[PDB]
Amino acid sequence: LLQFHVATMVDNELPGLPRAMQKSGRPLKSLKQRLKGKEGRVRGNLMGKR
DNA sequence: CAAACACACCAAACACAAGAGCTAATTGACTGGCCGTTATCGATGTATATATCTGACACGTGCCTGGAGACTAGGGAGTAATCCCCTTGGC
Repeated sequence: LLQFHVATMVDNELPGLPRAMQKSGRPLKSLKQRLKGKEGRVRGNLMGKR
């Protein structure tokens, strides 16, 4: 369980493994998701800003 | 026979899917155990309201004692005459 929780903390989406879901019923935004691609940190707030 | 590499095939993942710009609306956790506050139910009264019994005062009835009424019996109190004892009066 500890391994699963940490992996979900730094990577929500895994191949085949269950996805961490908030009790409300929505997935948790792991750090990888935070800067995986567009709308992230690099392309979202370093190469393109407001 | 066992080990080296090469090839074809199968099986498993990664990341991307233009630049953005505006507006709207759906989601606003939930049973249970337990502690902590507080509302309620309960006992243990003392204070006040009412009922029963006892005591003092009031009106009324009564038993008892003494007093009062009508009538009676028969004798106590009491006129009318008399005597003469004795008192007042006198020189």
